[PDB]
Amino acid sequence: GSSGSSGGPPSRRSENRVVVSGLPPSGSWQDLKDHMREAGDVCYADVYRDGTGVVEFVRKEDMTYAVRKLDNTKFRSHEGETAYIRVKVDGPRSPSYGRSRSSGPSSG
Repeated sequence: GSSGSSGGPPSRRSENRVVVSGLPPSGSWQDLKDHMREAGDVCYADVYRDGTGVVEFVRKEDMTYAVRKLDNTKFRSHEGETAYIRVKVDGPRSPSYGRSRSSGPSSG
């Protein structure tokens, strides 16, 4: 247990939700989801008016794959506008660790 904080978003008990960034001002969920399909099948789609979005792949397989192949690619909206978007597995970013006290024994 590397500590944790809750009390806001419902995100819990899940494990197939990725975050989308770099979305165009005309890009809509309806379209965004059409781009995540490449991975497999979409279960949930939603975009915000901040160039960001979120997709939930019914099969974790499609998720891990999307973040590999469908990550940092040029996404095109139904309007014909293109824009590079980034995809990643929702959750804690960057690895965690610590010690508090310097560790340096004699022998190895």
